[PDB]
Parts: sequence; C-alpha cells; structure tokens
Amino acid sequence: PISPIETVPVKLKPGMDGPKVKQWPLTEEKIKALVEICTEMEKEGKISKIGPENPYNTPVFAIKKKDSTKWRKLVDFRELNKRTQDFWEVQLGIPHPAGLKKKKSVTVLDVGDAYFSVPLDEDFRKYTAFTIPSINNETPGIRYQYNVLPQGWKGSPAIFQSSMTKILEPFKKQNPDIVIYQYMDDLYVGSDLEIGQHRTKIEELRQHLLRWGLTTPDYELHPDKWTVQPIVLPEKDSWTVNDIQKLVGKLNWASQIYPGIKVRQLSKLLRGTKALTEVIPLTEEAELELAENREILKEPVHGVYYDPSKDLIAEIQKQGQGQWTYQIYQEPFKNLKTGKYARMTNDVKQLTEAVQKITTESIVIWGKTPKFKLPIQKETWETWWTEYWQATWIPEWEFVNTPPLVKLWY
Amino acid sequence: PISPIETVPVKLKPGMDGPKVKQWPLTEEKIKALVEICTEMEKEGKISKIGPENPYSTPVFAIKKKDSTKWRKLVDFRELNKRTQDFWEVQLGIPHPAGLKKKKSVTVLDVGDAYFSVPLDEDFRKYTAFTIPSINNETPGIRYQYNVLPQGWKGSPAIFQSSMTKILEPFKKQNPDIVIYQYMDDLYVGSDLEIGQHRTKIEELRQHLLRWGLTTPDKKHQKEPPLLWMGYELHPDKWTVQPIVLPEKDSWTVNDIQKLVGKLNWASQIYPGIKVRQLCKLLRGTKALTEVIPLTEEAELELAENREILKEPVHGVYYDPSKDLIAEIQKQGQGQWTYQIYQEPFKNLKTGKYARMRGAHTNDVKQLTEAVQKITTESIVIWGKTPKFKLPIQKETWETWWTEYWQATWIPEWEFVNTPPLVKLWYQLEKEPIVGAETFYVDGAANRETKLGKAGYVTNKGRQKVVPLTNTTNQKTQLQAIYLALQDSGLEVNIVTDSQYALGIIQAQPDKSESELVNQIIEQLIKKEKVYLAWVPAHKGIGGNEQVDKLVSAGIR
Ligand SMILES: Cc1ccnc(SC(F)(F)c2nc3ccccc3o2)n1
Ligand SMILES: [Ca+2]
Repeated sequence: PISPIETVPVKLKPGMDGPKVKQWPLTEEKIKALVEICTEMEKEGKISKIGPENPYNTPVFAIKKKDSTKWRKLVDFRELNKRTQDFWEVQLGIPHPAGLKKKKSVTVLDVGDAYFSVPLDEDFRKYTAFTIPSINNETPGIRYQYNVLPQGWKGSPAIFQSSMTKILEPFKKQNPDIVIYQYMDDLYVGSDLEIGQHRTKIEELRQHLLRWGLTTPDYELHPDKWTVQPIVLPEKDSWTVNDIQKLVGKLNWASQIYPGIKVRQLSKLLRGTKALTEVIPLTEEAELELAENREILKEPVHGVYYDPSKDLIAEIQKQGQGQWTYQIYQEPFKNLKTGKYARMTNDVKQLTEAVQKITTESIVIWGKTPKFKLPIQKETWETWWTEYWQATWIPEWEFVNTPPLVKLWY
Repeated sequence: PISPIETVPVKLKPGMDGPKVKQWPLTEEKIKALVEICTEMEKEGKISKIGPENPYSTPVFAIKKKDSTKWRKLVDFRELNKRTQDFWEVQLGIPHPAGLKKKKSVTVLDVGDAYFSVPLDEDFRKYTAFTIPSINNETPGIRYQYNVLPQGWKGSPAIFQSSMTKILEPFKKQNPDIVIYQYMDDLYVGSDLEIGQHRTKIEELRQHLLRWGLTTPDKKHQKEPPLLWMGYELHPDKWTVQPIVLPEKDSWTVNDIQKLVGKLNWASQIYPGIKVRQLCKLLRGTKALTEVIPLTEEAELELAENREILKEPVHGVYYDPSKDLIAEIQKQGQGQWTYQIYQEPFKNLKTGKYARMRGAHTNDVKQLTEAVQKITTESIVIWGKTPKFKLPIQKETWETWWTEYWQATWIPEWEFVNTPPLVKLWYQLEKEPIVGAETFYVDGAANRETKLGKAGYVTNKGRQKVVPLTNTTNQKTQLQAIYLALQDSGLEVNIVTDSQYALGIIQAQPDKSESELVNQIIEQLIKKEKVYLAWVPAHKGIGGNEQVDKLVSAGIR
C-alpha cells in the first residue's frame, strides 16, 4: 500500500489545442516563493521538469494564504478550463443545489490538497505546462507540467468526484439536512444549525476529510440574509426642480427593469422651464406615485429569471468613500442580484475584495462565476490584483472605461 | 564535435507523415559543391548516407552566401517545418542592460557550429532525408539524413537553447557567483573576479563546454572590451546605445524622417529629454516614401534640441539591488512625457518618454497616472520591483481627482517634486445647482438623411435661441448646444442636457480632445467661475427640455 491509483482518460475539446498563454512578469519575491514551492512539489512527485517539445503554457502567480502567513502558488487555468469545458461540465458536471443559498450559515472549506493524491492521465499532462519566469529575461524560465490533478483546473473536481462522494457519504447519512456543494477546490457547507453547533459540525466534517489527505481544511456566509432592496428614492426628494429632475432620471432608468414604475405625475410639476434651485407648488398625485414606485423597488424584479445555459455578468461601480455597488445579470439590465460592498484604504484592494465577495455569492446562488466588467485600467488591474487576491479561483474579466450615470442610479 | 547530451524527442503533427518533395536538377557546379560539403559533414558524423528505402526527401541546394566563394549548403525545410510539432517559446524577451549589476569583467564566447554540435532525436532523423541529384537527375542521387540539428529546421532554435541550459547548469552550480547569459550562439560571462582569476574561470568554462562537445574556437576567450549587442554597447560598469549619426541634409525624404525618428526613439532610453512629436507630425498621411517633406519650424526646433542632447556621449549605470529605484517624470510638451530612473541622484540607469493616446478626450492627471503605470510594469520586468516615484503633481490635486473620479486606481509610493509645468485641473464642475445662475435647457437634433441640424436653448429667464447647423449629427448637435449655452451665459451657469454622451465627456474634466468642438467647450469651461451640468431623459415632457426639444426639432427631424 504505497504506489499509484488508476487514471481517468481526459480529452481536450474536439479540434482544440492546449493553451499557450504568456507568463506575466513577476516581482522578485514572488519568483523566489514559486521556485521554493516548485522545488518542494517536484521533490514530492506532483510536477516534473519538461523540455522544449512541450509548447503549452498557463500563467502562474504567487499569493498569500492570509496576511503575510505563507505563500501559495496560483495557476491561472482559465484558458485550459475553457478548452476542457465545452465538453466537461457535461461529461462530468457536478449539479448545483438550490437549497444552499437558503441556509443560515455556509462555510467554505478548501479541499484542493486532496487532488494531489490522484495521478493525472499521462497524455493530458503536457497541457498543464507552466513557467516560472526570470527577472529581466536573464535566464530562459523554469518549466514544469503536472503529474497529479492540479488545483485550479475544472477537471480536478470532476475527476475526484467519485472519491469525494465516498468520503462524504457517512457524514451526509449522519446529517441528512446539511447541504454540501463542491466548486473547484472548495466545499461549501450549509446548515440551519445555531452558529456554535454549525462550527462543531464543520470540525466533524474536517475529521472525515483528514483521513483522506486533507490537513485541517478551510469562514462563514449567511446567505439567507442576502438582500434585495437596492434602488433607493430620497425622502427630501420632492423639494427642488433639480431634485425632482434627478428623481425622474432614477425612475426612468428603473422602469427599464421593473414593470409598473410611473413618473407621469412627477413630470407635471416640472411643468414650465424653471430655475434648477426652485422649490415646488405641487406634491399630491405625485406623492402617491412616488410611494407606489417605492413599494415596487422593494420587491424582486417580476419577469427576470436565471438561464443556466447563459453566462453571468457582473458590473461594479465605484461610489466613493470606500463604497462599491454591483449588479449581476445575463442580459443587460435584467438584474438577477444587486448589492453593495463597503469598507469604511486603496481602490484596487477594495475592488479585488468586491470581486471575490461577488464571485463567492455567485457560486453559492448559481454554481457559476460571473464575467466582470471592471472599472479600472487593464494594466493597473494586471499589476496589482495578486497583491490582494486570496481565492483559489479566478473569474473572467474585462475592463470598462465608460460609466454612464449608472453610478448615480445605484 | 557532437554533444553527448540526451536528445529531445520530437514528433510530426497529428495525422501528418513526413515530407516527400522531389529534388530539382541543379547545375554541375552546385552538385560538385554539395558533394564536397556533404563528404566533410559525413566524416564529422553530422550526416549519414541512407538507402532509397527511406521515402521522404526535402530539396537541397548550394550558393555563395555571406560572399561564400567556398560555397554553402542550403536546405529548404519549408515542408518538414509545416509538418513538425510546435516547440516551447522560441524566445520571447531580451534583458535590458539597465537591469544588470556592475561586474569587473565580462567576456563573450561564440560557440562554433552551434546547431551541428547538438544531436537530433533519431526516431526523427529519417524525416530530414535529402538528395544530391545526379547530373540531369539521370541517375539515382546520393542520399543522406541529419544526425544533428539542421540549419533551417523549426526545432533547432529551442532544442539548441534547451541543450545549452542543461549543459550550463552543472557549471553554474559549482560557480554560483558567475553570471551567464545565452543569446543564440553566444555566451556572455560576467564575474567580480580579478583579471587573472576571471581568465582562469573562463578557461574552466571553455573546458567544461568542451566536455559537452561545444567548442569556442575563439581561443584565449576572444571578443574585444566594448561588446555590441542588440543595438547596445556594453562595458562591465556602464552601457549605452551604439551610435546615432543624425544626417546633415537640406532635403529629408519620408524614408529619412522614419529612420531618424526610429534612431531618436532608440536613443531616448538613455538620452533624457529626446523629442519626436514634431518630426512625427511631418509623417501625417504618408506622401509615398521618396517624397521630400520640408521641415516645419516646430520640426526644426525639435531636431536642433535633439542634436544638442546627442552632443556628448551619455552612459547608463547598472543596478544595485541594495538600493531603491527612483523614477521621476516631467511633462515635456503637449501629448508628451519624459522620465528618468536612477538610484543615486542623477546617475540614470535609464530614461524614456511616454506620449499617451488613451481616448479621444483626456486630462493631464489621467495621462500622468498612465505614464506611472507604464513605468511600474517596466520596472517589474527589468528589476523585479517597483520604484518610488517623484511626480510634478501636488498630493492634493491627485487625491481630489482620484477620490472623485469613477475609475479605480493605485500607484506605488510617490512624492511631489516642483519641476514645472505642474499637472493641475484647469476647471471643476459644481456639485450642486448654482443659486442665482441662469439655467439653460439645451438640446440638439439632426435629421440623419440631410445631416441638417439645429442647436439651441431656452432659459428660466425666457431667453431663447436656435442656430441652424449643416453637415452634423445628433452627437455633434448636443455638443454645439452646450457650447452655445456657454458662449451666451455669464460667469455662473446651470446647463440641463439630455445627452449622456456630452455629460459623459464633460464630467471627466478633459483638458484636451481630438474633437475641436470639445476643445472649444473646454476653453469656455476654463473662463467660467462656476458651471453645474445636469442630465434629464429625452421626451419625458420635462419642463424646459420639453420646450427646447420642440424648437430644435421643428426644423431638424
Ligand atoms: C555586460 C554586463 C554588465 C554587467 N553584468 C553583466 S552579466 C553578463 F555578462 F552575463 C551579461 N552579458 C549580457 C549581455 C546581454 C544581456 C545580458 C547580459 O548579461 N554583463
Ligand atoms: Ca438632445
């Protein structure tokens, strides 16, 4: 009992070839951390040095497990994921449970270390190639490929899925109401227990995993507390021509989304051609309108539903003062979820936190990460994002430079 | 020799067999040169005779190349190359000299017959078969295949580099203090050893490379003191760019100006303050290539100031990892920025310039932040860390813009430095509507069939005006309508538009635009004491906007 288990055949999508994505330059301390991490993995058999007959490449990054704790390597398998995942998620998809988001508490537990127990199919291995670069291009670049299931690859939980099922079975039998969802390198574990017993149950579940190659794994989300009630109408709203004019812009925007928003009675009142600072000689059939609009903005959006065949997209706006707003939709402005992220410094740091929080919510709710429209220059995002990133996944993103007064409506 | 190094396994692409391209008949002179070349190669083991069984052939020929009146063998590997797998990389980045650290001595060793010194896979050798044809192809040819990397084959560059890396590793492990840089055929070797102990270490490196089948037929460690590489001159203690005679001509063709600008752009990585915008203006709208373009006056100023900078030689220093990098940036014209990087004041490791392009409308605070990002990425690549910046912008200017602006940013540590001109914001929009200022409800419409337009306003004071407009568009009429309001208003004004586009443009506080209408607008905003701009949706029957919509559209559409 000290030799290999058996390999699952892995095919790349039909007619596609492996990824060949440029390694980004890294800082000296990040390079040194990766060379030390990779010397250890190579000593343990996880990865092997490769020669020039492998032309594939996936980027790698160093991040922190916490705050200056230890370093962790993060492989950006976004391209290999796409090239394996028009055809995976279908051959070996993990279904997502709708009761997860209804739990009082959900803990996220990292189980990625378990994947390194399982051999990767010899013929797929070349596609996992990556490079530790040198500073100033002084030295070619250290090259390796994986021998075991790698952590950021969507094929790893797909393949480990039969082992995970066996591992989890006695615990799920003993606790039939606990919802457990696996996405990438993490488990999401939800229950309605009070917070101390929730934690005692997570400790128990950690013991299970420990027997199978995990070392004391791991939080706490409270998704039954996740809110709608975004778009807000002021209370000193009906006083100036300007206030009423801003008001009507926010309502016009909102009537694109929500059936039943009005504003007719508000526009009357603006009747003439007035100084922006003038106070107003109505508010009556207008007060009633304003109240009904406020009632509909409390409730979910009547005709918009998730379509599992479509991408989620997330937009985020910088509100100032460490506040950020966001919306998630599949078709522009049919919002499935809106929210806020706030500290009370940086900007790039708050932004990478917002992104990670929105992605985590999205995994809980739909089993999918969103593609982000990020309000930032690309180069600036590319330089700085790993300084603050702590998650094991990386969503798709795009960079967005325009911002209509969408900021104001939210 | 042929290295004892292990071979790299190579394959053809999926579902492809090797090449079978027919040898063309060659002149008798070329046959005879090829017979002699291949005899010598075969004796060295470079190549082996093979049977007519091996199918596969790739054409060969010979010529006089790099004046080769001895004669040179060429193989046309186009077909095999199409059929061979892709390999790593190839080479995708060179160092910048400003990233190197100072050395006492450096030497270059050129590896003789580099590719022919490395064994080829062997399961793959059959696919490199070629034929020296008979006179008139009348009788069977003399057939060979390669045992070593061939000169024009797709895999030779990366297999060679991989082999060199493996061969150097045990030498570098025993000599952790020597720096080696591999560039094609060459090896650059730097140390902090005394001239005699360095010379011994080189002889050691040459005997180690000899053990692995690589000769450095450059006896006693060849090439002379200032090394030429990739357009630089390298010394062990400083570096520069290599030449730059700017011609002395009355007539400059487009070809000469393109060339001049390339040389100036190249010198600008060490000669501070180089400028090419005005020379660049001369290249507007390619007037051919042999056409003379008279130098404008701003172009003539520019070339004069450049020659002056190129006056005496300037060298960069090398990098000391114990010290911070300091980057300084100066505003140096209109689109134009210039920077210098140093660790001890004034001794630049390198210089550069940045002439931003990011949108049709921008401002100096945005552009400076962009220069800073470009410099940041550069430093990470070159030195593996970020520099501390010195910027010509007050801390309060920068933080007011970035805290109010809708995009995220962040930059390394930085300080203000007073090197005029300073970056500032040339006007600021009010946050709240202005008590006692006239309110202008502006609106524009164009037809789209006729391109006939109108732009005007109605005010809370009953003032009103429309002006006809001609080869315009919806977006232009909104802009002209705002400009008209600014022209006709006093020093304080509230403007109510229904154009997101215009508002979007003006809210970002541009100081510069590629639209002339927009630069006109900016001049006006600068003269104003206060402007509040507000937006309302079209055709909602909102008072004021209602009325202007009705008179700008009775004509328009
Ligand atoms: C010329 C110089 C100055 C300071 N240190 C060095 S180290 C090196 F010689 F290996 C070396 N030679 C190179 C040639 C081009 C690029 C990098 C090099 O490194 N070299
Ligand atoms: Ca308009």
